[PDB]
Amino acid sequence: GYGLGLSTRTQVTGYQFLARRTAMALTRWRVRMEVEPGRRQVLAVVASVSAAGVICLGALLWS
Amino acid sequence: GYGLGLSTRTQVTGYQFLARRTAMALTRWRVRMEVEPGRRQVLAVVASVSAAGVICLGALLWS
Amino acid sequence: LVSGSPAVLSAGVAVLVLLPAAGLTAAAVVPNTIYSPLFRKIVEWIEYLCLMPIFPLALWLMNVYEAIRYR
Amino acid sequence: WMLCLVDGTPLRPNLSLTEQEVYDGDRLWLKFLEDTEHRSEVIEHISTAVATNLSKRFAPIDPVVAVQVGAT
Amino acid sequence: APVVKPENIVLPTPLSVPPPEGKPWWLVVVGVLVVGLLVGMVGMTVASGSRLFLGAGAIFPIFMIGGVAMMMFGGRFGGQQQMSRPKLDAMRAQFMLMLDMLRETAQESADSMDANYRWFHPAPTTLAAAVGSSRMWERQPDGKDLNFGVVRVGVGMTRPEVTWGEPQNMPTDIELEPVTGKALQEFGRYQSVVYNLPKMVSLLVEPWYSLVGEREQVLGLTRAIICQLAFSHGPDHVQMIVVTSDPDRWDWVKWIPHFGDPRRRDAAGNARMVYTSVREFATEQAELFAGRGSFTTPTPHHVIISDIEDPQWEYVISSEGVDGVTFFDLTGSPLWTGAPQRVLRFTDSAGVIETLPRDRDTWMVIDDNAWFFALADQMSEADAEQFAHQMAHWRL
Amino acid sequence: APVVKPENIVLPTPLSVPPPEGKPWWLVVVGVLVVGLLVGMVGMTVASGSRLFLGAGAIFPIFMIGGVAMMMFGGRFGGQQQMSRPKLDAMRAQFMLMLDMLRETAQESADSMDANYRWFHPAPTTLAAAVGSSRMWERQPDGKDLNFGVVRVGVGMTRPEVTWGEPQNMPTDIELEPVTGKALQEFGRYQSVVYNLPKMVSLLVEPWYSLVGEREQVLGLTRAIICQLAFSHGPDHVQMIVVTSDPDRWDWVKWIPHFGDPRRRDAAGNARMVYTSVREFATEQAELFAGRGSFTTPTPHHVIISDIEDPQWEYVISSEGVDGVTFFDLTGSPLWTGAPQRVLRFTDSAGVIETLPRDRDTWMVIDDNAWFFALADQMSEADAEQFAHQMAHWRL
Repeated sequence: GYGLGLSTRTQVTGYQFLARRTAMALTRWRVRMEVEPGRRQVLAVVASVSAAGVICLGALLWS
Repeated sequence: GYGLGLSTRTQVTGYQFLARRTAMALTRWRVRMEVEPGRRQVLAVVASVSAAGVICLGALLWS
Repeated sequence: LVSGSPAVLSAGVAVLVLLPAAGLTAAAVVPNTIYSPLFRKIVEWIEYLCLMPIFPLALWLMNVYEAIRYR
Repeated sequence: WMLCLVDGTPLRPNLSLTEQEVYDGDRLWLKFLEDTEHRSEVIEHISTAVATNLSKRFAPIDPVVAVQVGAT
Repeated sequence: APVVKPENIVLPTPLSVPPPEGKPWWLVVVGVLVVGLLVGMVGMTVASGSRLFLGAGAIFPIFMIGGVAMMMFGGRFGGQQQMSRPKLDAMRAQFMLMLDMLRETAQESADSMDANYRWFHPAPTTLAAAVGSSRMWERQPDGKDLNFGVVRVGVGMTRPEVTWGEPQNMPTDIELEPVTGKALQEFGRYQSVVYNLPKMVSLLVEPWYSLVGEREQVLGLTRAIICQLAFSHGPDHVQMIVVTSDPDRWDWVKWIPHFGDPRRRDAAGNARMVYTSVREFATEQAELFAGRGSFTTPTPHHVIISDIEDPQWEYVISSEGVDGVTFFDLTGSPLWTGAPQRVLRFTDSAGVIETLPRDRDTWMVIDDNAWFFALADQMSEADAEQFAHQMAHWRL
Repeated sequence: APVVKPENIVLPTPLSVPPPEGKPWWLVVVGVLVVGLLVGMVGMTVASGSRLFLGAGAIFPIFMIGGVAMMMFGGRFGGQQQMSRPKLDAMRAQFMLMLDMLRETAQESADSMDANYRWFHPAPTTLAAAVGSSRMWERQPDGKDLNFGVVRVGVGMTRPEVTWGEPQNMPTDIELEPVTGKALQEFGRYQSVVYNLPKMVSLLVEPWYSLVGEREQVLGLTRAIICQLAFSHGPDHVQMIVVTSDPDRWDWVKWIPHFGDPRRRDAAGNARMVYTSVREFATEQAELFAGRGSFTTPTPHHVIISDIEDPQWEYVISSEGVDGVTFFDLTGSPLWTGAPQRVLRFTDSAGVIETLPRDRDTWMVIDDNAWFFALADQMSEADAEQFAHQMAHWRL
């Protein structure tokens, strides 16, 4: 499966899962994956960015 | 079944399916049809047209 | 040709020499490399996203919006 | 067995050398034509028949061609 | 030798679909009223013109934000529901791919049958190989007897070795989905037969055959038959007789060793078993047999060919024939045409044989109505003579 | 001695997933209309500018406070539903951990098999132990006979003692989840074999072997074979013969007691059973046997090695061989290479043997196609001589 051929969304999540599992195998040296703090803290990053965006919009409404 | 005889909606979709399958057999040379980008991009066209219509209505409300 | 700006000339010759060269590099690289399903889905969606906005832009060019706002 | 012209075409066995224009100093090729008779396939479904006929009979794009197109 | 195998494949069951019942009349009235309200509201916003009213008149009726979900209640209240389409289209595609898998299985089976049949039954032109595969069929009632007494006469349809098991659980004809139903109809119709295989006549099931049509069609077929038998069967198993009024058309047969009479010798070798009249039967050795029983093996199986048009056959030939001898009546007459299962009729100028449909296996007639049978493998006099000059080279 | 055990383990069933049907076209129109309304409302709030309208235009459309729950109706109306992801990812992880447990079970099984095989089949270099474990294999057809007539020739793959039971209830190929399906494919592919175990040739199943390749590859392998047999089997069970045109390459074998002829004595002890020609067979004792039947035990099992390249072998050697004697044809010739299952072909410079795949248990050929078999345990002349100087020390 070379090239830019099409892919299904179930493959997109399947790859993202294997990427996270490989990242956990890289930073830690365990692959038991029943809980994963990597996701939790990138969600915390997402919360930071979305909060900055929201406050930026709340700043736009003043004139 | 000549002429302008009546037809059921299940036949309308059945014909439209055979039309799409024949179109895919024409442009590509495969008929495995589990996913079909033809539909996806004509939906993108429909999105373009409906967005133009919507903005045209949003333009009408000014006076 | 219409504009006499040397900056326009430089941009034109730059795109003429890079863009088909980029196409050549894509033709050489892409059939041999593997790719991630995410990048493949991104490349699909690039099509629809570049396809969708051309009708409002077309109506911009006809100034249908400006005609109908004042009719 | 067929006698053939060097360009490839088999001669008519019911015709002589003369009326199919064999002349002195010509050359001929002695082939054994394999029998080409076999069952005619049949695909009932129009879409599948289109797809297989095109795929069998024309040539797809290929990266060998693609690199030449990019160079052009 | 090639291989062939029977198979049995059940066809898949077509899709089912409940017919739409149709919306009740009040629903149309309600729809028109709803549109009337919508246009009345927006109209009174245009007539009132203040931007507050233009806001309010759109803000309060935004219901589609839920109604896009509430469409699911369409199947509860009985509104129009076009939205099941994607699932049905997926079901259609799936069924179709299954049918394709069956079709390719039929293709490979038909290819195997073709390879086998043409190995057993080469085309007349190709018989000029004349060595290696020549005269290799055998007397004894096992094995080669499945093709010992059978001759390729043409090309045409036959039933495949795959057997289509019934598509059980067919939905009723109002529930039957149009696409999958029609596709399955077409599959059953066209995968019913393999096209352009060798069509065969068994010499062991009819006392004679009678050949009705144009003279050169009939002759060309007869030469093809003779050369097929001469290649496939040795002179020790099948002997040949031609009874004719026009020996110039039959002058080529002198080279074929099967026409050699072992009993009379001349300068050229064995006597040619070609006679100019049925009265010219000075054999009397093929005419002391009893009536013929169709096989279900005589030492030579004599094949007597007649285009003499003589009323004297009906004396030595009863209604049932002679034991070890099969006959071929050229120039079809009412004496020989008394059995339509024996009449091979050139219906079209190209040499389209019609006759009765026979079972591929038993060669027994399946039904009495005449139908397309084959296009005849007609062969020219020059090709026949050329093959005869090949066959004359051998004496084994 | 070590232990090994067969096992049978059914592989787990991969996950199944229904393919998405795809949203209908009207849903896209509705979505665009909804966005059009939203932007129209906020735009008219900006155009109206009064803080009341700016409040109202956000206050009334707050629907997401319920819509976050009402997402559950997406599966009813057929909208996009990405939210099942966490459960599927948990299922994936769970299946993967189960597969890991199976993998470690395979690892421990393969370690047991390795320990056993290398105990039975030490590497040629390690044979210099020459005491304790030396000559300990036994004639009698039980027990040690599983390794009495078998020789380590190289290293390579073998099938494990765990047996992978089928992953029953496989979903159909459209329902098959990509990750778990692919992982199971890879498990079946790679846990199919244990890598770098001793590869064995049984002397009891072929009448001879013929060694095709470069001269020093072939010789090095032959020296390895000889020293393996000399360590593993005593002189009373296996005797050895070398027939050569180049005795300098074979001068080291004089020390090995297995080459000692018990019948002729000289100053150095027993006569060396090394001959310079097949005509130089003044034995005649290994040449009064019958043809050979492959085992499924003779008093000494003579191993005769030839690199003489003499046409005279085909006289005393039929197509089937001699009873108690196995042969090794160095310098591969068409006389000895008449059986591909007997030809060990150095395909790569390192000494990659290809030959036919044989059953681990019966040593019988499983299929006729030549394939990778082993990398040969080639051994130098100095190591062979050193081992011979060790083995010469013993007389038991």
